[PDB]
Amino acid sequence: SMVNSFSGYLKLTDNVYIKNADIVEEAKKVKPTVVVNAANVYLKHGGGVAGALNKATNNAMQVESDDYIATNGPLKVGGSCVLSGHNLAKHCLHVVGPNVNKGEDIQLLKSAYENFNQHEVLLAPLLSAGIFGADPIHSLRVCVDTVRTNVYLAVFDKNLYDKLVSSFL
Repeated sequence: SMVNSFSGYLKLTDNVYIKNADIVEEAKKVKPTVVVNAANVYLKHGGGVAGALNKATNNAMQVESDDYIATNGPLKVGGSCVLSGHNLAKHCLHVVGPNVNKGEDIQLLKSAYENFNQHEVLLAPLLSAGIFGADPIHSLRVCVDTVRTNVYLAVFDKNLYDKLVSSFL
C-alpha cells in the first residue's frame, strides 16, 4: 500500500490500525480524504463523536446536514451519506450504527461497517461505541471482519484503547 501520514498507530491486521486519539485533533492534523462520523438517522450532531466533529466545524456540519435531511429525508440504520469534511477532511462519511439505547439490532453493525469499503482509506471511530451503547470490543471485531479497505481507528478513552489492544485476537 502507499505511504500515508497517519502516525503512531498500532497495526492490528493487514488493513486495520488503531490509536488512542481524539478524532477531532487527528483529523485536523492529517486532513484525511475521509473522516467517518458516528451519525444518527437525522444527522443531529448533538453529542459523542458527532457533537465533537460538528463543534470543530463551528456548526457548519450541522447546517449542511439539515439541508441534506430536508432534501433527502433520514438515513437508514446501517446506512450512510457522504458530505463535506469542512475543516477536518476532504469528505465526511456519516455512518449510522445501531444505537442499543434505542433497541436497534446489533447485526446492523456489520451493514454499517460495509459502508467503509466504498473508500480506500478512512479515519474512523468505532461504530456504535460510546453513547450508542454497544460493546467496543465487539465493534472492533466486526470492523476487522468486515472492512477490507484501510481504516485508522481513533479511540477516545485511553483505558478502553488499552483493553481493545490487550483483548484483540
